[PDB]
Amino acid sequence: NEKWFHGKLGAGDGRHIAERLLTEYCIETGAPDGSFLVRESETFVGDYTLSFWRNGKVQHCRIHSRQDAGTPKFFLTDNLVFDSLYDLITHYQQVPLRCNEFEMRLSEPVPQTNAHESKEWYHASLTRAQAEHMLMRVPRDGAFLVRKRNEPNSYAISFRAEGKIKHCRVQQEGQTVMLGNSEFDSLVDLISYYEKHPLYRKMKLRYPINEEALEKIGTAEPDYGYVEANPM
Repeated sequence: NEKWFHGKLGAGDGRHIAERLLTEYCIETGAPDGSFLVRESETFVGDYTLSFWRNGKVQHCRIHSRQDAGTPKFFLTDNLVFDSLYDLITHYQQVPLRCNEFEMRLSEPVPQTNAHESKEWYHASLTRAQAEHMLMRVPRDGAFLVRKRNEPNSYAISFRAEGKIKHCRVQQEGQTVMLGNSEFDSLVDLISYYEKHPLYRKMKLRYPINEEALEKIGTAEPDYGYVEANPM
């Protein structure tokens, strides 16, 4: 499901963010040479760049994108042309890339750590009091949100459990997120697990809260009523 596709990386700092992302994944996990990602190009409108690992250095290759006869054509060199980025990546995963100086096959994909950012339950800027206030407006067990904390790589799941509002501390520790001692690959994956399994005393993550969700359910400032999550 396009794990290696990162889209736009802020602005056209995108090259440096790619490099950072790759150095982080490759050094923490001990990834092989050829570990990569695809993102939008900084210099070439409508093209992409394939950024990959080479023993501490990262190589950038332009993936030219044509619309010829209303049929997208992604390619690295005029000689070999593809129909999808999946085919190109999957082909260069098997056949080695020719880059003049060296040759290299694409290895493992470097995944995004920030898919949570677009999710409805995610607030990049919400104090604990602001989470509590919004959670008081939803008198429902299972109502939740994920809020970013002031420190980098630190979050909280703020939820309504048995009428009270409690808070769980989540920590991004490199390429995984930690909830106490429980480890997940991402904040997204943690939330999916806790939508199916109880986060705190038989309470699952049921209703994601934001301003739109409040217009639907939500009331007008009612009920004036950190915690350990369930392991596994």
